Amino acid sequence: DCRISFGMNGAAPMIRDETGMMVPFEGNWIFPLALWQMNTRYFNQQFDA
Amino acid sequence: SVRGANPLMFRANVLHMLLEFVLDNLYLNRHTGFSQDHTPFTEGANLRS
Amino acid sequence: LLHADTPRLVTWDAGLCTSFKIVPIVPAQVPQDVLAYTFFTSSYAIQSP
Amino acid sequence: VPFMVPISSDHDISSAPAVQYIISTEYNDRSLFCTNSSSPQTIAGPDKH
Amino acid sequence: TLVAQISETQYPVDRYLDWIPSLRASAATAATFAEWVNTSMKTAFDLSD
Repeated sequence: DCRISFGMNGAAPMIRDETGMMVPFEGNWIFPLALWQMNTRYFNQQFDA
Repeated sequence: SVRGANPLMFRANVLHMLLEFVLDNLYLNRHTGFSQDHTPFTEGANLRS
Repeated sequence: LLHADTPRLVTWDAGLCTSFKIVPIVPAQVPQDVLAYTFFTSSYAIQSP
Repeated sequence: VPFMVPISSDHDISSAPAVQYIISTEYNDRSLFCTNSSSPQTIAGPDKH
Repeated sequence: TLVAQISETQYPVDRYLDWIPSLRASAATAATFAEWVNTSMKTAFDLSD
């Protein structure tokens, strides 16, 4: 459950923690391969940049 | 009228309707076959085909 | 008396055991002026339940 | 000197990354007269009445 | 000895490659695996039956 929410009006987009916290696209994350596999297209689009 | 219906006949109709709702569902659920999930979306479950 | 039509008792169904279906009434608001299309799953050809 | 500046909007709009390289040392946007002059208010981006 | 290392069997064996990811083989999956473990042995010993 790593649902992502788009940033509105300038705010940064955010993904959901494992704890249930929405954090922004920066810092150090830990992804089990599976996650990417399940969302290859979406993640590639949202994160790459 | 073609767009109209007589209300005093409602119950009669509805009743018969339910009767067919049953008749049309009188089947035995047949078992087909499965295949293990080759992706990580599910923990290697057996998906029916 | 000598030979009455015999009812068809055993019948099989290999499909889904449901009689209700969810249908779309009014199409989604996509694309729109606020949420960028790159947000919606439908934009990535993801098949939804 | 080239500057890349955002288009002010008058309604909630999604958000997306932007990589910049040049900014000034002091205010220089005095040339700006008004944003969304025909709308009731500028919600995202530089607002100037 | 092998198959027991990709499925859940109660056969006592030292597992040295548990760090290499693997699903929990279903009968169907295990089977195809076996077929290779099978043919490989045959072609190695020049067996044709």
